[PDB]
Amino acid sequence: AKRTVKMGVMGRYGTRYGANPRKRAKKLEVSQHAKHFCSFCGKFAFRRKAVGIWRCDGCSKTVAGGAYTLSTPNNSTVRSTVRRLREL
Amino acid sequence: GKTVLSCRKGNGSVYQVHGHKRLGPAKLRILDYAERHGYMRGVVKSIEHEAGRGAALARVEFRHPYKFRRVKELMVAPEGMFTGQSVFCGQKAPLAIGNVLPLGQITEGCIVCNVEAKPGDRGTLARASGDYCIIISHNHETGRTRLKLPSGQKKSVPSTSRAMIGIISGGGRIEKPVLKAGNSFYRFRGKRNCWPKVRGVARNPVEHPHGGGNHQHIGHPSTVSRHSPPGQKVGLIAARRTGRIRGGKAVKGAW
Amino acid sequence: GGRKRPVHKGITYGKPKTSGVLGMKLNKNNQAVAEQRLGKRFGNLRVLNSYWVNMDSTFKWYEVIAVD
RNA sequence: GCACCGUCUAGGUUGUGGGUACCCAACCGUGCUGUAAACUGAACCAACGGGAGUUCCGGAGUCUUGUUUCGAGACAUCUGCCAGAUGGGGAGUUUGGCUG
RNA sequence: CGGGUAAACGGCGGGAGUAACUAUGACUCUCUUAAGGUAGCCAAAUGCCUCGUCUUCCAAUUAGAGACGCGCAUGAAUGGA
RNA sequence: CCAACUGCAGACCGUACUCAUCACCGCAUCAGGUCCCCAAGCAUAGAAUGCUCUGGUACAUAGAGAAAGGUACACUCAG
RNA sequence: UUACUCUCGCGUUGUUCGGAGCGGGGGCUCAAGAUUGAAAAAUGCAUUGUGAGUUCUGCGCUAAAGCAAAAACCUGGGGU
RNA sequence: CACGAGUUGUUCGGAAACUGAGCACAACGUUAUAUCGUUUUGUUAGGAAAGUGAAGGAACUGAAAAGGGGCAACAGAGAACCUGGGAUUAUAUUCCAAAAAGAAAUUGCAUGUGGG
RNA sequence: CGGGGAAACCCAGGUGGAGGCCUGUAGCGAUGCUGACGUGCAAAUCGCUCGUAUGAUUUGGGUAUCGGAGCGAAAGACUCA
Ligand SMILES: [K+]
Ligand SMILES: [K+]
Ligand SMILES: [K+]
Ligand SMILES: [Mg+2]
Ligand SMILES: [Mg+2]
Ligand SMILES: [Mg+2]
Ligand SMILES: [Mg+2]
Ligand SMILES: [Mg+2]
Ligand SMILES: [Mg+2]
Ligand SMILES: [Mg+2]
Ligand SMILES: [Mg+2]
Ligand SMILES: [Mg+2]
Ligand SMILES: [Mg+2]
Ligand SMILES: [Mg+2]
Ligand SMILES: [Mg+2]
Ligand SMILES: [Mg+2]
Ligand SMILES: [Mg+2]
Ligand SMILES: [Mg+2]
Ligand SMILES: [Mg+2]
Ligand SMILES: [Mg+2]
Ligand SMILES: [Mg+2]
Ligand SMILES: [Mg+2]
Ligand SMILES: [Mg+2]
Ligand SMILES: [Mg+2]
Ligand SMILES: [Mg+2]
Ligand SMILES: [Mg+2]
Ligand SMILES: [Mg+2]
Ligand SMILES: [Mg+2]
Ligand SMILES: [Mg+2]
Ligand SMILES: [Mg+2]
Ligand SMILES: [Mg+2]
Ligand SMILES: [Mg+2]
Ligand SMILES: [Mg+2]
Ligand SMILES: [Mg+2]
Ligand SMILES: [Mg+2]
Ligand SMILES: [Mg+2]
Ligand SMILES: [Mg+2]
Ligand SMILES: [Mg+2]
Ligand SMILES: [Mg+2]
Ligand SMILES: [Mg+2]
Ligand SMILES: [Mg+2]
Ligand SMILES: [Mg+2]
Ligand code: NA
Ligand code: NA
Ligand code: NA
Ligand SMILES: [Zn+2]
Repeated sequence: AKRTVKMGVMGRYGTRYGANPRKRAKKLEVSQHAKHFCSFCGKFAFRRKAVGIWRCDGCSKTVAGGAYTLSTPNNSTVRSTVRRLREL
Repeated sequence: GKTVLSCRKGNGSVYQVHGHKRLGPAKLRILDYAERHGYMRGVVKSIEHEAGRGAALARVEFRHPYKFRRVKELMVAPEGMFTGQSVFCGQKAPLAIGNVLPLGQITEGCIVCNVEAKPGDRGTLARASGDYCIIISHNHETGRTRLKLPSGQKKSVPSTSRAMIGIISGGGRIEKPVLKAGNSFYRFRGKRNCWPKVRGVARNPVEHPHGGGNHQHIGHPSTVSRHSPPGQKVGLIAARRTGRIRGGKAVKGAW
Repeated sequence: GGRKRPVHKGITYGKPKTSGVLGMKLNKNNQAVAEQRLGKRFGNLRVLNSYWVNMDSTFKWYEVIAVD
């Protein structure tokens, strides 16, 4: 059965640090422990080691990007801009 | 009275950098003949974390231009760099993420990082995680380039200065609340002896200008002159304004 | 230049008459200072005399005669 | 006014094995043999040619009114000396008498 | 000299008249400030008078709790609830 | 030159004892303080607590002995 | 190797693995053990089977915290 | 208290011979005055700090290679030995003598044997 | 892994071992008795009781910062009674 109603992984904090601060940290906590898609190879096997460092279980490849997610939204825009300027 | 803590920190002593675990300074390649006239190609070998720094570092291997040996460089890694990637540095390098080009060869409106303030300085601007600079315009007659800095200010630099294409990796660090005193303890362990902080009004008059009184209060305005001597220049130093900011926030810094 | 009194942080004690830090002058001239420097450095020689040779904004230069 | 210092150049224009496919001269260019999204190879102590066994040249251009190079620049915290403001950051000292 | 700035140091009012029993004043005049204490809260660890007044708790309570407010001298990051 | 074999030679300093309710600091053989290693049986959840084989010890001024009043890691009391 | 064709299969106490090659047959190699002997009975004192504990070892390797360096030694690439 | 005795190492610990937080000789600068400062972010000093591989005909002579000389860990790195003894009054992985009670490992230099 | 649902999803049983989590030794401290002692065992100790005990934890050796100064999660605390 389901073990908590609202707080999944923040349940280790008990009743301490306040509802809103716990809520904001939960979104980033879930992201930094999930498995992200690897463009090299084809597997969902990217795991964060340290802040900004991601390693693929299958590829055994290391990529630099994002404190809590593999790719930041600002990075996606920059790649498109650079590609467009190169094609000029 | 006795010496204030801010003045005491200037002696060094127990307030210096904790640098035993650090890998060394991070910098670009040396601006040499090959970089000035052609290009050099290197290979990214590893991506690592350094204590006290939020951005990831990259080790890049090149061939020595004059001798039979290999050269290893430690640089601040832009987002998206991966092991096994090829990096081109020099005048004739193509425009791609991770390459290092002179500013005069980069199209206007581009996003850059690790920018040299002066030619050959090996990178001094836009180095913290998630930061970048924007190219505004070129001046071919004067041979200069205009840049917008992360703080919002605008600066003109010689077009010979180099820059790396992309943004610094590790962005989004400060969006997560810390929630615990121990987390701050571990955060500052890798940096220096500056935490926790004791309020000035909680000290005694012998140590701080704000100390003393039968209530915790400052008895005089906390805005102090630019000409105040050390030991008196505490509080809000040479403030142009105070209070909550209404409307747009102005750009900080000098004229 | 003039002599700066070597007290910690420019703080003097006692009567106000002895409180100057920057406006005092040494009671001995630079030619004698130069001769004494050379004599203390090279102990196997005997100093005889000296003379002014050149001068600029920061430095003065003297030539010192010594015998063995 | 004329001589001398005082000259060179990449590139562009005009059925299997072993080989050939130039030279013009002039302008452009300015020291150029490699890449033009990327995803982990190697490269050192000369091959060869020419002039008189062993040299000396070329391969690997020559020259220096001389600055290691880049950015500023006779301004400038750049040096020293005079002068004026500010200055509890700091030092020294004082903070009367009579008095149910 | 002339501008800006309070999450800078800080500050944030008095007099009389007035409704079909009386009482009280929604209302109207008057002197005045840089501005005249807003939302809230209270005899509170902040109320002199004071063991304030009403209710509850006990056989009996200068104690406790809940209310009321002209608050000697409550009050908003000198942070209020 | 390389492999076993064989022959000869292997220098200097430390080494007793203690590590604590008597060997160190506290004026002292002071109920204070002082880092590390090995850790048996039964009860029991057990490195709690109680008792025990091996090892260690009987060293702390003692004898006689129901005053009042005391101290106690000693108790009990009708309504 | 039509292994995942239409509920695919192997495996741990456990948070997973496979056309970038699962499972089955046959092999190569590493780590920790077991067994046979020399030592070794010539010594010591006057026996070989199960359960419980035990960090050597193996199970390959919270974090805005990601876990020292060098001497010495080993192997290779070239050359002789 | 008095007199007389007792501590045995190729392998145990240290040093010879590592580096760390760090120290500060030389060098340079400063100070009336060195008894002051700099001296590991690959690293001294306006800074000429390298003294021998091979050679070449048996001692000489000189190519190469940037960044002077040291110290700081008896719990980090490193480190070739084990049992038995009837062997003391007191020492022992340190003593035991030809049947070393005995069995090993390792360093330096030489001599055969075999191979090249 | 069982049940329900057109779908989004919902209900139930196991496994696992997180936390500046809780009871509690060693350790690190010091709330009350305003206990003992108060020419002491002691120029700050003793007994019971008590706080915490995987962390902002405790501890050995080495090393760095001092007297018009050093250091201080701030008591004018500490710098060989
Ligand atoms: K601190
Ligand atoms: K004050
Ligand atoms: K106070
Ligand atoms: Mg430092
Ligand atoms: Mg205080
Ligand atoms: Mg003061
Ligand atoms: Mg306050
Ligand atoms: Mg003041
Ligand atoms: Mg002077
Ligand atoms: Mg004086
Ligand atoms: Mg002199
Ligand atoms: Mg110049
Ligand atoms: Mg004063
Ligand atoms: Mg009000
Ligand atoms: Mg009130
Ligand atoms: Mg009562
Ligand atoms: Mg009340
Ligand atoms: Mg306000
Ligand atoms: Mg107040
Ligand atoms: Mg002994
Ligand atoms: Mg002991
Ligand atoms: Mg005793
Ligand atoms: Mg004792
Ligand atoms: Mg039982
Ligand atoms: Mg016990
Ligand atoms: Mg027990
Ligand atoms: Mg006694
Ligand atoms: Mg006895
Ligand atoms: Mg009695
Ligand atoms: Mg009774
Ligand atoms: Mg299958
Ligand atoms: Mg004696
Ligand atoms: Mg004797
Ligand atoms: Mg330094
Ligand atoms: Mg060091
Ligand atoms: Mg050195
Ligand atoms: Mg050791
Ligand atoms: Mg040894
Ligand atoms: Mg003994
Ligand atoms: Mg607890
Ligand atoms: Mg008492
Ligand atoms: Mg006080
Ligand atoms: Na380091
Ligand atoms: Na003075
Ligand atoms: Na638990
Ligand atoms: Zn991958």
